[PDB]
Amino acid sequence: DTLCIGYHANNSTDTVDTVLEKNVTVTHSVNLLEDKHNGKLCKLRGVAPLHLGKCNIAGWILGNPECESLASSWSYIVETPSSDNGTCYPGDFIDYEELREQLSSVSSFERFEIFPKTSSWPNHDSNKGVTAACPHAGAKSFYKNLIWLVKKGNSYPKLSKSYINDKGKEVLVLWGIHHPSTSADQQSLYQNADTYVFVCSSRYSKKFKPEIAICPKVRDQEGRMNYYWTLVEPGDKITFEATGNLVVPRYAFAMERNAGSGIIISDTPVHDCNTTCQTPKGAINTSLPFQNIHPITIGKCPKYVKSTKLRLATGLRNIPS
Amino acid sequence: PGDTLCIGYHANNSTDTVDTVLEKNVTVTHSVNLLEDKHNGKLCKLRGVAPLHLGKCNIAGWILGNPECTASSWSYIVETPSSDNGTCYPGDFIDYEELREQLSSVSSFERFEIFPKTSSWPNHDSNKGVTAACPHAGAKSFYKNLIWLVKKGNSYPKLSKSYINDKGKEVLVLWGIHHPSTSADQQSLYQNADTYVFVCSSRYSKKFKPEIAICPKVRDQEGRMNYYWTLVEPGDKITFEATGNLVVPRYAFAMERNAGSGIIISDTPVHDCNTTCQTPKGAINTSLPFQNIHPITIGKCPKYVKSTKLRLATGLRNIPS
Amino acid sequence: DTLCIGYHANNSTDTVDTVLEKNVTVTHSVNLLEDKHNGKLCKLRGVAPLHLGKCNIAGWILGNPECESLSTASSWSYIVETPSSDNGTCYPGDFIDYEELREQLSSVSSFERFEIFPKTSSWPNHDSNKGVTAACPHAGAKSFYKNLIWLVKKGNSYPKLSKSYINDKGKEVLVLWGIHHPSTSADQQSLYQNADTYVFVCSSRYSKKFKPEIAICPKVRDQEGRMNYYWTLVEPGDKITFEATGNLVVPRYAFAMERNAGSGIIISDTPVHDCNTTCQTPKGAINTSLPFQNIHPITIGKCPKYVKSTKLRLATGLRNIPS
Amino acid sequence: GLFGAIAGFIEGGWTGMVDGWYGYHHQNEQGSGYAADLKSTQNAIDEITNKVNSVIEKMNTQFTAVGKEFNHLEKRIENLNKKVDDGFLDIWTYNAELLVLLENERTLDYHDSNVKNLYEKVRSQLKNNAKEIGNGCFEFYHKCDNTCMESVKNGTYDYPKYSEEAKLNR
Amino acid sequence: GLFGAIAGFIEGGWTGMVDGWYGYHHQNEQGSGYAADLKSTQNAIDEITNKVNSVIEKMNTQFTAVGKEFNHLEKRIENLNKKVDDGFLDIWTYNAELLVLLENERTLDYHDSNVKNLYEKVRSQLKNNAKEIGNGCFEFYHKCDNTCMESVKNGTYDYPKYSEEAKLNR
Amino acid sequence: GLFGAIAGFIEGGWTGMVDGWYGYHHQNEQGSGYAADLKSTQNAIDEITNKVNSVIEKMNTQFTAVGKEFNHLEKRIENLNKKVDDGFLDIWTYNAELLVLLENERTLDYHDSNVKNLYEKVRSQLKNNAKEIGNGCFEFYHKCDNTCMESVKNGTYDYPKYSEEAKLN
Ligand SMILES: CC(=O)N[C@@H]1[C@@H](O)[C@H](O[C@@H]2O[C@H](CO)[C@H](O)[C@H](O[C@]3(C(=O)O)C[C@H](O)[C@@H](NC(C)=O)[C@H]([C@H](O)[C@H](O)CO)O3)[C@H]2O)[C@@H](CO)O[C@H]1O
Ligand SMILES: *[C@@H]1O[C@H](CO)[C@@H](O[C@@H]2O[C@H](CO)[C@@H](O)[C@H](O)[C@H]2NC(C)=O)[C@H](O)[C@H]1NC(C)=O
Ligand SMILES: *[C@@H]1O[C@H](CO)[C@@H](O[C@@H]2O[C@H](CO)[C@@H](O)[C@H](O)[C@H]2NC(C)=O)[C@H](O)[C@H]1NC(C)=O
Ligand SMILES: *[C@@H]1O[C@H](CO)[C@@H](O)[C@H](O)[C@H]1NC(C)=O
Ligand SMILES: *[C@@H]1O[C@H](CO)[C@@H](O)[C@H](O)[C@H]1NC(C)=O
Ligand SMILES: *[C@@H]1O[C@H](CO)[C@@H](O)[C@H](O)[C@H]1NC(C)=O
Repeated sequence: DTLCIGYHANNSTDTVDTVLEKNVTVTHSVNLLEDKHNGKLCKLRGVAPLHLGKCNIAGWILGNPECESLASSWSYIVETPSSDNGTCYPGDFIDYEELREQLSSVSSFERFEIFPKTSSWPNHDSNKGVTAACPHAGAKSFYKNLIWLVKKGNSYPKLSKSYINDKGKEVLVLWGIHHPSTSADQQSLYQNADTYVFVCSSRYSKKFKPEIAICPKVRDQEGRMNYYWTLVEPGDKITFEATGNLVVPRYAFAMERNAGSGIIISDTPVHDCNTTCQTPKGAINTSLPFQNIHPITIGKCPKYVKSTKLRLATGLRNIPS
Repeated sequence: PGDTLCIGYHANNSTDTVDTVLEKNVTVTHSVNLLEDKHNGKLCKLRGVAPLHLGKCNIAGWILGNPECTASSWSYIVETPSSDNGTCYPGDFIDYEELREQLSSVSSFERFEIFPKTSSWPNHDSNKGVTAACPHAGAKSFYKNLIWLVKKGNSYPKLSKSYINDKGKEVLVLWGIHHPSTSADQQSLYQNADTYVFVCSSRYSKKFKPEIAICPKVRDQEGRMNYYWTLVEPGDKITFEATGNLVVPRYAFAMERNAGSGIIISDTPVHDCNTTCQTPKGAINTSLPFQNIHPITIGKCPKYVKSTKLRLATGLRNIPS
Repeated sequence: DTLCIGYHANNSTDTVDTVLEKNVTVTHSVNLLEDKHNGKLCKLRGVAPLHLGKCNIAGWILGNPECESLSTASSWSYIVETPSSDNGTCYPGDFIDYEELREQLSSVSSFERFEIFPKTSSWPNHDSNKGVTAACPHAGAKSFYKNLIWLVKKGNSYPKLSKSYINDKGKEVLVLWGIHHPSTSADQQSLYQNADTYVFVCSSRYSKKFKPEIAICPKVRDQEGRMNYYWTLVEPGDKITFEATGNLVVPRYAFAMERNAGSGIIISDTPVHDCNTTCQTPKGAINTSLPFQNIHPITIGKCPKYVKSTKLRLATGLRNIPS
Repeated sequence: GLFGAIAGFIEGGWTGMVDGWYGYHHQNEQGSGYAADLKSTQNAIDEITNKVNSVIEKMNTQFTAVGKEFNHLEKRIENLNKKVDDGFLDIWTYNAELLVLLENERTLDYHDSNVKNLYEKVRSQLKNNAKEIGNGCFEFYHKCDNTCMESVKNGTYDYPKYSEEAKLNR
Repeated sequence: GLFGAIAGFIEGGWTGMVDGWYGYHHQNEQGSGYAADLKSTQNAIDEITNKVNSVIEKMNTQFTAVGKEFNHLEKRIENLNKKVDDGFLDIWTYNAELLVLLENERTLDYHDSNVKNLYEKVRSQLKNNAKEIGNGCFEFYHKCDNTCMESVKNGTYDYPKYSEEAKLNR
Repeated sequence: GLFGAIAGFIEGGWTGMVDGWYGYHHQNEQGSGYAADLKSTQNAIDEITNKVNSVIEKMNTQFTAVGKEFNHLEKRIENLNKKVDDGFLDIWTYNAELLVLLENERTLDYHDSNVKNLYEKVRSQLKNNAKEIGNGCFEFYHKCDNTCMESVKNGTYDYPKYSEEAKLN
């Protein structure tokens, strides 16, 4: 008569490493490394992203004619790696990264006409401000959100327009400063020759002088146009004053910025799915603590590691014999 | 019938529990907490040196000597969350966050009259430079550390003024540039109309020109005043030149900067206590490795964690039965 | 007749700590802490550093007369300045985005100096042969940066200048120039004739207008005037254009380069050697499989992690009980 | 292993014992076969589940974007950001790898401990009345029917009951 | 659990033994009572104290002012800074939580080991001069007065002295 | 120690046994001497070196240039950079220190375990034909020569072949 003490063994081939010995076959185990994703760009916090298609943020916020995309809210922004469509008229976009970052997630967004075109500029020409650098259906055109003002009937009066923010939230205001290639063009566009532009709120204040020189052609333009922006706080006023060279605001955006999100640049399609962790390669749906999909993630994510295998033993050494 | 000797372990009335990797809520006979969760609700000396407390003012107001606002050294700076505006005359304080950072902790700090008011400006008026934007006791006034020089008897000669740093330590120098709202104001203050200011040390060099414009009224000013600063190395010289629009240094500050600390913005009261770790909510006596009081700390602190309890078992499982 | 089961002991006095007990003598142990370096600056990833001698990055790149101008390898894995490197911007002024440039030059896989604007043929209407100064002395004589030319008026006029460079080099070209700010109006006229001047520099991406700022500043290397230095990278196929009516210190030599990723700048007297390393320290290179090191926090390469530990004795044998 | 039993003096495992992790193999008149000790098994199952859940659930991470965009004149800060990302990567990689190595050894010790404990629980009960024939087995010096076995497993083996018979077969 | 003594074959602890972690209860002709073993208790106290001080004192903290101030055009670097604080937050939270869970399990095992060793050290002395009656108790086959008891507690037990009397009561 | 052998019931070690970590000392009519157990010594060496190699090879770091240069007006980011380096310093210094303290304990316990399992291995062989005389020693209730003495060291000892001789002693 015998009584024996013993332990289980099964048909398992799963292997784990221990500190003392590598490749121990065990009866049961679990994976701690999430290595799957869904190859989709999905919603975050239930909120879809802003997909800009073939356009970049600059082209979209300025109103590049090529950028008639479609929301009042977004969790993050998506640009495609092949998104050229932005500053069609060449020049410097000041603090562009900062703006991109600050627009990365908004809880409320509203485009309004801050300086109505039909009524704001009686002493200036607001119809001839177009260029082949910014075509619309092959035709000369310009940013939809700004107006390139030029002299009217051989005169460019000193303009002075102020706007008071009665929106009850931050208003994003963008404008341009045009620099002709020649004194000849300066006179043709603005008459005056030696001009200035002044923008100031209660916070913001900067003076601009045209910088006239022949620069290397870009999209066939030897001239330059620099783009500027600011956020006018509720109740604050912003004032524009110019004697030439000012590319006035037409549309501005009232908004409530949301904590801080990010910008994904990927060809990965968007779908009607939901996630808590987003990767440029697809969403991660895991309860696991570690992940080796992508280091650049947005949301509440597992930690990125360069592990290929993170397998925890649960059972014991498998020795069927 | 036998005599007996039994081997056993301690139990007691202890209700302390701990978690282990294998089982939750295990009652143990003895334990210690690894998590510090208590603070003294006071702002104390760090390294035995008191913080600088700015009362109702902010660094700008304090350092410029705003009329509304004796420590030769401090370990950090405290501002209350509802501190008054430092700059009374509206404008931009250039590299403001940097200056704050660089003043966060100093040893040796001495305000001295760099350009004595009595003898420095024989050809300009150093009395009439007061303003409704910086009121004091029902009277127009101005910063105590600067002088708003204006023309004397319809003339504003070129001014040229230099200081050599013989303090044996860094000298902080602050000045202002005034940008009137109109040409009339320009001439009324400085006579000259087209002016410049130049400030250069061996390391610093900048030229300023007034940018006349009507900006939104702030404390009744449509004009603006920008504030600048630089740190003059020992033995170096700083020069000021101007034909108008220069708000000149009156008092400067000799200081030795420490590696630096930070600025605590809080209504928590300062007290004559000692600590090695300061929090905006209060000080913590660092013995333990971890701390859940506040992620923003100054000093030699325990690491911040999101933990509610880190109970370390010292004794054994408590089984009184 | 007895048989005993037992364990090893020896003469060793190696000691280790455990969570439970301190100074436990053991039979065998190993250190997990790398505390040795070789006391040399080595080739990283097979490539020598660029050692700047008595010059800093500014003096070297501008061609301070004391620096050795290429020469300079066509590649390097990092840069070494000595703590005593004295020769930089000999004519006093601001070097714009200097730290950015230093970082961007720290590691290069290709680097070639070439005469972007030949001294003799480029400036028919201006004087390209007088731009020297006591601030930048050489073999006991006034001199200047080798890679720039201080253009001055010819005879008694300074015609409007206009000159471009189109990048045919097949890779990024680093172009540097200066803007001179005389101490007085007298000097402005003495040098440039024109009293009110401007400089303009633009490419497809860069654009900046410069305006001379005449003032008498504190004397540095005998100069009350100032000279500010600027730079930009001209991508392949693009053109950079210079326009001036005075005050422009024109490029003479520029640099065709292919930059790598990271790397950094070591400032040290530690001798450079023909040794190879994967981890470099300002005080010597690290050669170790160990995961931790206490040599230096500032390292370049694939390095062990820096810790403040003094020893990290790992037990391999058992408690040593010779009794 | 640390406790000597598994892959030790108990050299191999029982595929036959499909009902649990640890158990017994009994043999006598009436029959024989494998039977897992459901008490120690379930206990071990609960405890290991808690282990696995601790490693997972103690990871509660902040909401973070990670990605940053810097221009051509922000190389230094672009590389600072890269150092942060890479520092976090080296830390979490080393930590995840070692956690698994270390805790895998612990888990194997744990199973070994559970078995050893079963084995000694039987040993302290039987004493004389049985032969410790090694390899994890005990040979009884007395007849041990089903309810006798069950008793040994249940920890209520009546030593005196079989004392007499036991001595005699010795 | 790991060593089988605590909450194992010795089912419960003793509120009556209030001067140590591990000790004995004796019962003889002269009387009965509790007595902590001072050797094993102090050694444990020393070692558990060393454990706590190690987890504490190995935390060399740098002087750091965590806080930073950024203006409205510095959100990218403000967010990098946030990423840094949040990265250390998750790293320290997870490791501290696991350190505690893991060291706690080790601490209990340590005590369980200490008790197990104490029991088997007595058992090795007494040999067959007493019977293991379970629950951590030995019942002597011979008379064991105070001095006899105290000699078992402090290792200086004289087995051959009671050999004769022992063999009788079996 | 955890397993109560090393510095436990086997009070001390043997300087005389130089060819291994664990082993035997025999003493019969013929002679005496020390002899390491090769199979248990080699496994421990296989496992300990694997433990050393694991702690080392799991550290596979990124190519990094740690240093940064910031000017006199970039103090904030310079201190941010400083907070990053110091944060990694504290994380790695702590982890390294505790890794060592904890694994050193485990290693010493590991040896303790190996010795105990070897002792209980031979006690499992000599069953009734020997007496545990303490301090890790067995005294044969019979007479054991060199050939027999090697049977116990290899796990081939023959109990029933001595059972009768020992029953009388
Ligand atoms: C062989 C020859 O002489 N060909 C010219 C041909 O170059 C010229 O085209 C004009 O070239 C000028 C440069 O000198 C500009 O590039 C003009 O482009 C536009 C533009 O599309 O951007 C035309 C546009 O209508 C203008 N918009 C406004 C609001 O004025 C702008 C604008 O003036 C500039 O961008 C400001 O710098 O320029 C381009 O038409 C044609 C046209 O006259 O004549 C040929 O003889
Ligand atoms: C001076 O201080 C006042 C507060 O005493 C500032 O008022 C705040 O303005 C900021 C935006 O600039 C808001 O974020 C706060 O909500 C305002 N406080 C409230 C509730 O009134 C004011 O901006 C400061 N003025 C100047 C000249 O800077
Ligand atoms: C390079 O640095 C050296 C010093 O290391 C400079 O040499 C000095 O130059 C001044 C000015 O002419 C002389 O008065 C000194 O006698 C020199 N000192 C030495 C050590 O010789 C030199 O000027 C620098 N050259 C450049 C172009 O920067
Ligand atoms: C404050 O504490 C520090 C040490 O922590 C000491 O140097 C200093 O003297 C103390 N001051 C007082 C008032 O105790
Ligand atoms: C690293 O060390 C090995 C010996 O451990 C030596 O042979 C080799 O040359 C060293 N490598 C370098 C490049 O320092
Ligand atoms: C198991 O033990 C319990 C007491 O713990 C007892 O009541 C029960 O009858 C036992 N079962 C068997 C089969 O002996």
